[PDB]
Amino acid sequence: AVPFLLDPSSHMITVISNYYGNKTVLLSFLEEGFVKRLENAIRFGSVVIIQDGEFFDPIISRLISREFNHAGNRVTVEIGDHEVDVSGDFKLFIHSCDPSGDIPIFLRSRVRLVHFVTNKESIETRIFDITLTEENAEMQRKREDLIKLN
Amino acid sequence: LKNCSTKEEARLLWAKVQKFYQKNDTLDDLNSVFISQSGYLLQYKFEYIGIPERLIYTPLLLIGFATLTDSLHQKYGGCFFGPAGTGKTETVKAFGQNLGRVVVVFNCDDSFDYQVLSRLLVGITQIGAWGCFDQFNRLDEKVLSAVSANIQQIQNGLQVGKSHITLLEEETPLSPHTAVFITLNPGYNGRSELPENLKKSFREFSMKSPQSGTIAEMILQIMGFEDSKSLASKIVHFLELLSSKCSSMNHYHFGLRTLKGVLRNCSPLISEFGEGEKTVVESLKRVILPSLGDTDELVFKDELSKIFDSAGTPLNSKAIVQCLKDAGQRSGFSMSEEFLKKCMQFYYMQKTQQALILVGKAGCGKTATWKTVIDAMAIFDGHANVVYVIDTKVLTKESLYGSMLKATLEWRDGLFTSILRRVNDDITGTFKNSRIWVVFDSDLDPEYVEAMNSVLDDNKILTLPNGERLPIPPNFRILFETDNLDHTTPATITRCGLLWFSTDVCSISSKIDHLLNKSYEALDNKLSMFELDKLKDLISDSFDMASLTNIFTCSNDLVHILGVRTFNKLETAVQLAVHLISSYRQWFQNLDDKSLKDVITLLIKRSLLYALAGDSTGESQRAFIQTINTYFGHDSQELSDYSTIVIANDKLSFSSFCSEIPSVSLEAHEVMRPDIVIPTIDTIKHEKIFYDLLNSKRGIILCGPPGSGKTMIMNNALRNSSLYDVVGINFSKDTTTEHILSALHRHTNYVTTSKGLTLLPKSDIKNLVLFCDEINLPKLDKYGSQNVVLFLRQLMEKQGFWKTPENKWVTIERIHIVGACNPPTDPGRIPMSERFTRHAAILYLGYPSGKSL
Amino acid sequence: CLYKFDIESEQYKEAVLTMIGVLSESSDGVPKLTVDTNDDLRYLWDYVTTKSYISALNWFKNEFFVDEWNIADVVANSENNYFTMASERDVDGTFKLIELAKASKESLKIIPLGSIENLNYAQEEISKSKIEGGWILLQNIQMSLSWVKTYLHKHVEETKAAEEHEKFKMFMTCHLTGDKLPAPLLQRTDRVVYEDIPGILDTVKDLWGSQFFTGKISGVWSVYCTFLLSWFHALITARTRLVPHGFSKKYYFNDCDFQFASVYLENVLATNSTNNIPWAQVRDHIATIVYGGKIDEEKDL
Amino acid sequence: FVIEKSLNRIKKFWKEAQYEVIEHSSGLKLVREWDVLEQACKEDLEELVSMKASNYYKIFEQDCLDLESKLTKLSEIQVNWVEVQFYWLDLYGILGENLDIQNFLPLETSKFKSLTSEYKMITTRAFQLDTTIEVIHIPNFDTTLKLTIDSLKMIKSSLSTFLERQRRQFPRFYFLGNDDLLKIIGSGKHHDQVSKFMKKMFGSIESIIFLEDFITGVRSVEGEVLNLNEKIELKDSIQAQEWLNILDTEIKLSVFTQFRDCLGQLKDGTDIEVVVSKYIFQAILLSAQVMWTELVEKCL
Amino acid sequence: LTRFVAWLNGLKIVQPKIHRHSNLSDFDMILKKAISDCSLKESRTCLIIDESNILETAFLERMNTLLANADIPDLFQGEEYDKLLNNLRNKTRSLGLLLDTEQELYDWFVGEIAKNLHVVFTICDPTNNKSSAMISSPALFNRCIINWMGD
Repeated sequence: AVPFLLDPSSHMITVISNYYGNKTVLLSFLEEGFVKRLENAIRFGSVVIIQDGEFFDPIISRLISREFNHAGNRVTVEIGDHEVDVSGDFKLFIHSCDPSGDIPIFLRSRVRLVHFVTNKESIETRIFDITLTEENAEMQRKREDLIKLN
Repeated sequence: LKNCSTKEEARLLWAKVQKFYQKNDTLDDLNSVFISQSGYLLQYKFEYIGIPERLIYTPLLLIGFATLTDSLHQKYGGCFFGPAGTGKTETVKAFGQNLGRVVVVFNCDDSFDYQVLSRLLVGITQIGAWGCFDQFNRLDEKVLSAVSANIQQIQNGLQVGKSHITLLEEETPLSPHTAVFITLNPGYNGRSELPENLKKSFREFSMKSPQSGTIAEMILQIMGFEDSKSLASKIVHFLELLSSKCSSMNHYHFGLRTLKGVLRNCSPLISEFGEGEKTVVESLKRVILPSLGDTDELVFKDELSKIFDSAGTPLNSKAIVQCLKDAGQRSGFSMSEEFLKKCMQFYYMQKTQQALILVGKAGCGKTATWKTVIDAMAIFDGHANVVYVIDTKVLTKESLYGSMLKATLEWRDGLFTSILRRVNDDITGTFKNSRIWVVFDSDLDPEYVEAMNSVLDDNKILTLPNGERLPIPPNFRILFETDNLDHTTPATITRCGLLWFSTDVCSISSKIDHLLNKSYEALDNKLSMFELDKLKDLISDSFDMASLTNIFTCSNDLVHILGVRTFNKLETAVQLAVHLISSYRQWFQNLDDKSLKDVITLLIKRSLLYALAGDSTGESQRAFIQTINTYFGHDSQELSDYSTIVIANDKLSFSSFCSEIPSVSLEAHEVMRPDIVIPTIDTIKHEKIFYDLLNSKRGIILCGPPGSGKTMIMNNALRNSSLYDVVGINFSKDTTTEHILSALHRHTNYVTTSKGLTLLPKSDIKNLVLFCDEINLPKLDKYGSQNVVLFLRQLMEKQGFWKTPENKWVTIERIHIVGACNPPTDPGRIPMSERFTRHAAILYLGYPSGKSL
Repeated sequence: CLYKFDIESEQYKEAVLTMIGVLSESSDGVPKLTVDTNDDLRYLWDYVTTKSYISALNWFKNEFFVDEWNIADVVANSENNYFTMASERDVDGTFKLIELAKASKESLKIIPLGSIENLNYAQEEISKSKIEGGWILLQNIQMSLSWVKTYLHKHVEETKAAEEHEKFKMFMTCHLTGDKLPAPLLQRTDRVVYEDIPGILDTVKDLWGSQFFTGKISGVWSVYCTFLLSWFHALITARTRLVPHGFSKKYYFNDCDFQFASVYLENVLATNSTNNIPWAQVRDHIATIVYGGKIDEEKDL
Repeated sequence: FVIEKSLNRIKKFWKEAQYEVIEHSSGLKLVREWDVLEQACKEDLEELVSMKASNYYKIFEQDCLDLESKLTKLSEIQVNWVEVQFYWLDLYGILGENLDIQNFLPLETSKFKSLTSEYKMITTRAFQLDTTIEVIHIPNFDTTLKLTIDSLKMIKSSLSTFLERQRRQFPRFYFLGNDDLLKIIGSGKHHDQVSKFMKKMFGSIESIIFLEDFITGVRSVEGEVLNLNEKIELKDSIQAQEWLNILDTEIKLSVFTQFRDCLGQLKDGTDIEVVVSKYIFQAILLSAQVMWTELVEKCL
Repeated sequence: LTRFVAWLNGLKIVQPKIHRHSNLSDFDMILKKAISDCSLKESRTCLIIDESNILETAFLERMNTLLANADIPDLFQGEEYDKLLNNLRNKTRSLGLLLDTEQELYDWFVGEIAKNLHVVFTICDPTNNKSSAMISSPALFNRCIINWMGD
């Protein structure tokens, strides 16, 4: 299924860009040529990252939900009224900034949601890290290398 | 200065006043004259000013001038913040006038571009004129920021004195004669402020509504002073005492606005009597009295006679009343004391006020009131009248005032402006001598009156959204008929005359007789004159009112679904009975008074039942039947639950037998059909009453839960007859009037017949019937008024409507309004205004016993 | 509360809770009187019952027993080239900043953010002083907020090399009751609140000290009039901070009101005789145009 | 793979490229609805660019590279041609109509017409080719339009500088704007069409009364009539700025003259009812103010 | 499941292809095509509406006019009315019947729609207001059969 990434700071979008290099193509549900750029990126196996997940147009539905019409060598999918071919090298990520914005229920159901947000419990974790660093530094040191060397 | 105690007091009071000195010592003539105030000097420039209306000299005005000159001596910008209506822009204008300058005003955010503002700013920096920002707080952050930056550039170049300054990214010179002023209206939080950069370049001055005594005395001195001080004191004391004793009402406004209105009303009344206190008394009784309720009218009279008693007998007492009587005897109404009083109030207000407002309970005769007063003015002076009744909320602001299209920028008339050019643009006929009246029937809201606030102002000129200002003549009067004032602004009230209908105009019998005579005239087209004379004599003998009084009183002791007050039900009674009488009047008649009367009385009782309690539970209708039988004559034929009159087809018979049901048989394939119905003991009953109400041509409302047979009964009662053809529309949460119009074009055909300049009848020849299902579901505006219902009301009362795109009137022909709905207590249902249900008959239909099912 | 509720018992909790309800208008419950079990709490209640509120509120500050850091202490400890100290319009930390610069690392630079001229000069001196390494101040930055969202928002973010640049510190003056600043730009920089309120006599002397730098432009009577005006302005500015009793609302009187008053004084001295009787109008004007111009309530007028 | 299926539809679309052409009043024919074709061009260019990330196009590319090199220049001419269309249509309503406006500015119109002829040539020759793509084979089309928009911008710059310096000469013109200022510069031979705009650029006066040769004075939006001491003479060898500035000074001079006359009259003990009938309201107003303040100054 | 049962009964499945940049005009065009295929071409279509397909309230008004009445008077009016009438007479003569008046043709058109157009709604959570409006409308509620498959 498609993944949805929620980080206030878009640090993760650049992380994904770094993982995929030049194949990374950045789009957004708002821009003008979106409707068409996607139709191109899907036809040539470009890893696409949609920038604003809050707003979402259902013409991408047939792409998010794995619905495809099979043939001999080509696999097509209907978007709007155009039936565009799927590459195979193609990847799709969706990205949003604010948890305040609510995405349609269909998307949230069909998509795997992931929160890259720093909450108040991250404090409860990192203060433990720092406390053990400055209280018992040797065991905190060997903690990491235990798993690493495993 | 005379009454001053010492010389120090005199010199103190003199340093405050502007002093126009002159230098006979030097040359440079245009720089010779200067003005001294509070110790500072200002040079007089000789720009021509004309003869603009000068503000009335008050102490607050002098204090404002003092603050302005104190700001200008240090080369600081001027600025006041205060509520709308304090005339701060007017203060800037007057201050520029006294010093010989034409202050150019910047009405900002009123579709005001920034490039034009920059052009004006460069021009005013070069000319050396004075600029004033009217309501500088209303601006968009971008525009406000840029304008603030430039204004600060200017004021900085002034405080420092730089020869040329850089603003707008432009090195432009500066004339030291330039000055900036800012008026700040309060927003939603409170009194707005200048941007932090201007607070060190302007001097904010607070403004308070000046104490009414001073302005009142000054205005009285202007109009003719006789006793300005005493009259102002008495007027202020009288208004304070009225606010003191009178009940706390929402539309009551006794503030300084009301007394400025009273003085502006005194101005034309001085031409009638003279510059005495009697004129003040008459102005007070013309403005305040019509706006007060019965409980407060006597308070007004008492306090008036207490503070000052003037006259006893008014002028124009004999002619106007007789003209009103002659107009009413022809219209059909009666001349009670309340009707006469309100007509006289309206006549005494139409003279002064150009904009009038009539508020009262739904169907209080307000309509009749102003129509009769205008019809009588046609007789008194001889001036004809041209009336345009527009339902306010039926149309949008683009179709009423004017719509400009986005791309082509085509400015289109609309409605309100398309009927204003018929008086200003082309007066080819008799319009300079006639009286034009534009009435607004539907609910009025602030969003609609703000666009024409310039007409309600002293300007008497309609400002277009772009391009023009059309002046209105004194013949062009504007009226506002409505039922509530909860949404409007006190400013909008104090700009117009207000007429408060405390209670109903007349009694019951008078309206009953009016309706009877109208029905006689409606039947006069059919049948002969002699028959009409016989019918009227019979009706005069028949009922007197003593029996109907108790019936109408007991109708209130009942549960009415879709409530309508007893008064407005009269139109539903009379007409139906009249129609029934006519249908039995000829071809099948008898000559026995005892039996002939029995038939007339039985028909009248049936119509009375269905008019008063037709909207009841049906279980209460059977008790109201016995109530009617009680308060009617004891020997007259009583009424039963399923009473029916029987007569032979080709031969003359007479009897009364009930509960006769035919037998129906259908095969297996006819079980489910959209036009299938099983006649029961209540099917033919409901169908008969529905068909008789449709024959009366009156609007019909069927209230009840779903599937109760409303749809079924209404469909199968007309699909059987050929007279009427049905068109069905189903309302939803948000249905436009254009939805109805589009659902009608299929079965309707416009024609241009000379009788009605543009007629919209059915495409065939026989009657058409619109069935609007779920009529109380469509939603209302954010002010609480639904437009589709007002459109149906215009269809039923006015029998026509205004074309939304083409902007002219269209009368509908042989189109009747029937509509189904659920009780308003159900969720999702919207309460409908009585002004629409007034013209309709209400029939309640529930579920049949659980046993007939 | 957060600390003691969890550490101490529940008796302590309910006692301090009912006392805080007493300091509020919630309730006036019976306290727990345990001799020598809690004498700090007994001391707090002794503060509460004697009706002295400021000391009772400072008790919670004295129960953390921390040396509250001065603005100077934080500037010294903090290693950042960006400071924003907001403050109510009553005062401005500008002169405090002057004294904090002069005492160590004098390099004092003040920058008004006024006209386009001032803004261009400011954006020049910023990029020059971050290289030279002198303390720069941007006065009442709010007034040019539209310029901050375009220039300063970019400039401070990009200047991660300002930490690389020479030892330098930029300050910015805000106003709590005013236009809102962007949260990210506000978080990057260090934040402070200048709450140093001068006394009445101190304000009188601070106003009277700057007037003899003019030299001698007016007569001898004008000196007495300036003295009167200094006292008057000090008194009004002191009454401004009490907004329930005193003045109805909170009003602000700047040095510009003082300037206009003194200008009116010099004018009336030049135009009138040396007799001391014109006083009559001096009040009127000053009480209804100079100062009273801003007041919109009859009570405060 | 799909590269062929896409290139086929691309070439099919571009061998059907048509321009909506409709001729306005004068000989030139305008082209309607630019955005459709331009957006299609950009979309197909972006599709051809995205075709570079595929794997099944290396040998199938050269054709697509030629197509790209054609469409890039197509868009190049698209931008400049649409700019020329817009700027010419804007300068037309300013220079192509009036005779007086081109008599004041002979140079800029002498260049405007020389540009318009060549533009007619180019437009007709490009439309009669019956293929919007083939336009890129017409010689000297990109440079033609580049220098044509340069010339249009230069004409418009001369115009703007002229208008702003004209305003700076007579500052009241800042109040009017471009269209009404042009109308004033155009109806200068008549001198009587100007009155309608003084109501805007002065606010106080409504119209100006003439002898066709001189200027007896003005009349205000209120109705009062102001007569000038020196009626200003009008000749064909006169500019709008000129007599308008002279009038701007003469009005204040006449105000002062009437003011001093009224003040000297009332200082000699004449009733106000006599002065009302001959003097404007402003002069008598200021005179009454001055005499009143003087008399009350002595009464104090 | 709606698609499966519609394919079992031989119904042409019609799912509106909407998006954020979708106008009421495109919705009207899709409804027009479906109606004309069910009347002029006898397609027997099944229209599957979802809660994310109703962007605006005007869409719900169109659906109400499509259910309560078997036609949408707003789609075919003016010139389109005449074109539709022409094609309607074409198909009516093709089926072997000539209708006299102008209302008979439209009555046959209405019947054909009523007998060939099957509407199935797929709302998710009724607690949602945009979904609650789907059930609150009297037309949709009374003319549809309600089925519950919540959990």
